Amino acid sequence: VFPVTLGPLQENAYLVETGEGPVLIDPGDEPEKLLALFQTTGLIPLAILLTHAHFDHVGAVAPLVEALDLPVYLHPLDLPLYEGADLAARAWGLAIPKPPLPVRPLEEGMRLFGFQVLHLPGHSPGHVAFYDPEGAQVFSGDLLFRGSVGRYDLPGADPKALFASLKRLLSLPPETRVHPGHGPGTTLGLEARTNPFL
Ligand SMILES: [Fe+3]
Ligand SMILES: [Fe+3]
Repeated sequence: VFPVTLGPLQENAYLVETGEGPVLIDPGDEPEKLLALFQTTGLIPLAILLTHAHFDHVGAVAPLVEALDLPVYLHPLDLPLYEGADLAARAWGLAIPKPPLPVRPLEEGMRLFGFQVLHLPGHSPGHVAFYDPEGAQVFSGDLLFRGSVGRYDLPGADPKALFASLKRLLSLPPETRVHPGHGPGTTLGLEARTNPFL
């Protein structure tokens, strides 16, 4: 697990090692920091996985793809966002290289790279979580934070959605390690009793 923090908004990209080996979750920005991270790691990612298509999570995809021809997995419901992520970036006074097409569709119940894909909308229409039971953990993007939860006013978000989606998450192993797209890690158990959103 190569937690690594990219981009002006400090998002949390992850290199994970599975049975089928290395994958990269949410290459947010700073390819070089990412490309150079591989220089040393030795582990090159067999595929880029996206929890959602928000610009702060997909800003490095273009570069990485044009350098290692990795396929890009994303839930189809986020395509529209994904395709418009670069303009979204400019709403923050920032800028990303428009994410490349095509992409391979993610899907509820789908198994890949040891992970078990859960569709958990709310923060966005195509937001998913990557559950690693062999890892005892979960890469849940902007869904769950240490003491907070994903925004629900960004275009495409929905509180009621985010809420049913969270309740789902919070019914897995309390001891499950949360790997969020921003800030310190945590656990479903910890958040259950501490988070002001629960
Ligand atoms: Fe987000
Ligand atoms: Fe984010």
